[PDB]
Amino acid sequence: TRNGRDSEAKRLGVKRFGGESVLAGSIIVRQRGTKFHAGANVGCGRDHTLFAKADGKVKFEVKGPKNRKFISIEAE
Amino acid sequence: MKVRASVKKLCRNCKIVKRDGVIRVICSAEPKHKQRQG
Amino acid sequence: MFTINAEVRKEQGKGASRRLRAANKFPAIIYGGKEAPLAIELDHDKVMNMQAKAEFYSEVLTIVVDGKEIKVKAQDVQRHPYKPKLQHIDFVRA
Amino acid sequence: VYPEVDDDIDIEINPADLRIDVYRTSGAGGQHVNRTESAVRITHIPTGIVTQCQNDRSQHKNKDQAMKQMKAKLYELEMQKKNAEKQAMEDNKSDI
Amino acid sequence: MLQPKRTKFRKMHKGRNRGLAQGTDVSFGSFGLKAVGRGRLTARQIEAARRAMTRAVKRQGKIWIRVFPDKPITEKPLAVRMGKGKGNVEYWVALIQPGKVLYEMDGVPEELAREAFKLAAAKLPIKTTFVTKTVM
RNA sequence: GCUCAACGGAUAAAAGGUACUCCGGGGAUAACAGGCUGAUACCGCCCAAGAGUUCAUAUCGACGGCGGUGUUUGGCACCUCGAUGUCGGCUCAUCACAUCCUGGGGCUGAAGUAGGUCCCAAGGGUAUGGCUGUUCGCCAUUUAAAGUGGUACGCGAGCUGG
RNA sequence: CCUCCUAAAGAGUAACGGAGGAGCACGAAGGUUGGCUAAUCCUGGUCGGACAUCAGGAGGUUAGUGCAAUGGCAUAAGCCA
RNA sequence: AGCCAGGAUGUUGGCUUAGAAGCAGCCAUCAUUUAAAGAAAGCGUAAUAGCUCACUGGUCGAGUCGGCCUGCGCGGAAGAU
Ligand SMILES: [Mg+2]
Ligand SMILES: [Mg+2]
Ligand SMILES: [Mg+2]
Ligand SMILES: [Mg+2]
Ligand SMILES: [Mg+2]
Ligand SMILES: [Mg+2]
Ligand SMILES: [Mg+2]
Ligand SMILES: [Mg+2]
Ligand SMILES: [Mg+2]
Ligand SMILES: [Mg+2]
Ligand SMILES: [Mg+2]
Ligand SMILES: [Mg+2]
Ligand SMILES: [Mg+2]
Ligand SMILES: [Mg+2]
Ligand SMILES: [Mg+2]
Ligand SMILES: [Mg+2]
Ligand SMILES: [Mg+2]
Ligand SMILES: [Mg+2]
Ligand SMILES: [Mg+2]
Ligand SMILES: [Mg+2]
Ligand SMILES: [Mg+2]
Ligand SMILES: [Mg+2]
Ligand SMILES: [Mg+2]
Ligand SMILES: [Mg+2]
Ligand SMILES: [Mg+2]
Ligand SMILES: [Mg+2]
Ligand SMILES: [Mg+2]
Ligand SMILES: [Mg+2]
Ligand SMILES: [Zn+2]
Repeated sequence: TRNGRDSEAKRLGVKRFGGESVLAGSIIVRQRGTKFHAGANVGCGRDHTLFAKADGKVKFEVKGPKNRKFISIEAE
Repeated sequence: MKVRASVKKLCRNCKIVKRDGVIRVICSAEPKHKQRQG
Repeated sequence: MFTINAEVRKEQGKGASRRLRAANKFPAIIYGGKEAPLAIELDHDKVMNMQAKAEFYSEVLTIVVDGKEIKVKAQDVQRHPYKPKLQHIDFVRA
Repeated sequence: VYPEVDDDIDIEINPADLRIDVYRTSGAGGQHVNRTESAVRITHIPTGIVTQCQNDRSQHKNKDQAMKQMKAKLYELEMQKKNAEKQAMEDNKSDI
Repeated sequence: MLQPKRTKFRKMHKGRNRGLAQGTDVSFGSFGLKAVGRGRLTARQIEAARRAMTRAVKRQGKIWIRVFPDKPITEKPLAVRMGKGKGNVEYWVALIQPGKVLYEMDGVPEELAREAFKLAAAKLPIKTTFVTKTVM
């Protein structure tokens, strides 16, 4: 057969969920596109990996005219 | 004698009767028509 | 024209509905106008016969529940997938 | 002058008209071969033609091959019969 | 024999056939043959049924085939061991749930239609029933 | 500076044969038989398009459907590798019935004779040769008939060894 | 080695399971600033036609992404300077 | 449900067929005398003829017909010590 191949799993997905207190630099989401968009106090990596730019709690939200998932960090 | 799993009235003259726990079509008119479930 | 007798449903849900169906009854609802929705039970056999007629769906019906004549129209009927049976009927106050 | 006859489709023979025998192979060569009945003899009941096949290990494959062979033989027979009739006709024509 | 013209994919997973059907009511015709049983109609079977019923109705009145064999079934060749990839697509099925209107018919008297459906039914693997057009 | 691509890369540097073989192991794993299974096979049945002058169902039965048997080819690898000897023949058999003959019966597209088909029936019986290691088969000539299967495809601590 | 599915809505998850790709490319196809918005179709228009180039409308990303597939992308990550 | 009676007329509807007269089909499927009678449901014929049936009149004098829903059963159902 011409079929036996598949690539190694990339362990993506949301790493830190809503309300979860994180340190700055902590990766919140590993993702392929901007499935989640960087909101307040969250930075977007080169591979669209969302990470905290400040210490605090993860806050998922729907914002904007295109109704997109935005992850912000709220300070404690 | 047509021994079948399905026995049916093949004409008006065919009558279905049960004899000693066996379904049977007997016919007054046509001898061909007479059947037995088996 | 068609006079149906109903009782107000005590218990609502899936299990309850199933029980009703088992006991040759079937859940139904009256809704429409300023008045709140009213969940009722109906005896299935009686209603099936009524619904065989084409006039059932066209005409105004009268549901008697707790000695109160509620004038309604058949709005939507849920049937059992493979049996001559009724799962549920929606009634609209006319 | 000869008319353009419609080329009739070569009809599929029925399993009712057929006898399929299965048996052990000649010489064989091993333990599994002595036991297994791979060889196939297909026989036409109305005509009396036989086709044997024991080339393959698989009985099914042999049968398929044997079936094909049988079909071919039938075709050949049909052709032969056609030819014979034709031969009669000209012989009669020759007579004139 | 019904089969999809094009396919997104050549082979398909086995899947499961649980649940009730969606094409439940007589939509187009006047009368229908509703599947009571759960199973899977092959393309061949469906075609046979159609043949049975058309003849019965003597080319009078319309027939609809509400089911379509869109799922390919693979069979491994004989005398072949269990490994070595998936088998080849042999035939096509429509997976049938209870409640499936399989066939529909109009432009016929009722009794005749019933008879036709009965004739059809013996060709199909699943237990079936005659059904009618319902207002609502 | 490595298609060290057998890509955690054994060396810088490497095909095969063994039926002349050998050892260590494995029923962890094949060939036989058993087992599970039953696609295939075989045997039934349902529907009835039609063939059968007419007439579906005397006899056949397309397109399709549903079973049984374990019965062929298979699938699996559960049993055995600190051995379960393999086809055929012979000698002995024994059981099943899906009966080949003989017995009883229904229908017949059964005048009779002779058949066809189905039901019941396992009491008894059921070929000799030519060819081939054959089973099978073809042929010769019989016979009331020359059944189909199971039995480790019965039977090698009973024979044979083609 | 990568993408999807199998994979049972976190991650992961096998089979000689079902499908496809990579062993690069680019000194711009990288950076930034400024600007821009696609496919297709209809109508009219020299050569010019189903299909070049020019208009205008419908259309609304059905397009594009240097290449497989998936997820993204108008704030464009797409197209110019 | 038995039982007794009728079960006709134009007509053998034409065609195509070797012949076709309800019954090989192809096709129309009307009207008449009206209690009711199909341009015919089955048997039958070289084909007619003939024998039934549908529907209907008479007798008889109480329930009857066949679908649906379900419970439990029957056949379908053959193997080797
Ligand atoms: Mg529950
Ligand atoms: Mg669905
Ligand atoms: Mg290695
Ligand atoms: Mg390695
Ligand atoms: Mg050797
Ligand atoms: Mg050794
Ligand atoms: Mg074995
Ligand atoms: Mg053993
Ligand atoms: Mg079994
Ligand atoms: Mg068949
Ligand atoms: Mg083992
Ligand atoms: Mg295992
Ligand atoms: Mg061993
Ligand atoms: Mg030992
Ligand atoms: Mg017997
Ligand atoms: Mg006899
Ligand atoms: Mg005795
Ligand atoms: Mg000699
Ligand atoms: Mg032996
Ligand atoms: Mg021996
Ligand atoms: Mg000895
Ligand atoms: Mg011994
Ligand atoms: Mg020797
Ligand atoms: Mg997951
Ligand atoms: Mg999960
Ligand atoms: Mg920009
Ligand atoms: Mg750029
Ligand atoms: Mg039973
Ligand atoms: Zn009869």
